[PDB]
Amino acid sequence: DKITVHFINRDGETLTTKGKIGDSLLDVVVQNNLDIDGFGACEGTLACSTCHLIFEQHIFEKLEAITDEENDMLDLAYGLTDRSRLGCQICLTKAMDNMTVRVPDA
Ligand code: FES
Repeated sequence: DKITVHFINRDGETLTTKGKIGDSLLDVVVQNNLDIDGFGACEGTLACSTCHLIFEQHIFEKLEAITDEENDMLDLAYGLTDRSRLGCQICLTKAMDNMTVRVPDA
């Protein structure tokens, strides 16, 4: 029960990494050590916005609940639209199965 993911970069933008349904925090990327130019700016615990990165709106948009409370760190994550969503505290999912993550560039 594993799930694949795609990581966007700058050179060829189109990384990737195999994950497991139920992964832990600050996982996946690091799990493989993907480029992830930044690798958990804060180191997690919420503080940065370069963790989850852009998330297929078909995954994020599928959430009718988000406010100053939910955001916490987001708020106006330079680049955030309707797909990205800071996590660094969420386990993998079937939705992310073959998802393309893109850093907002910070
Ligand atoms: S690494 Fe900084 S909030 Fe996730």
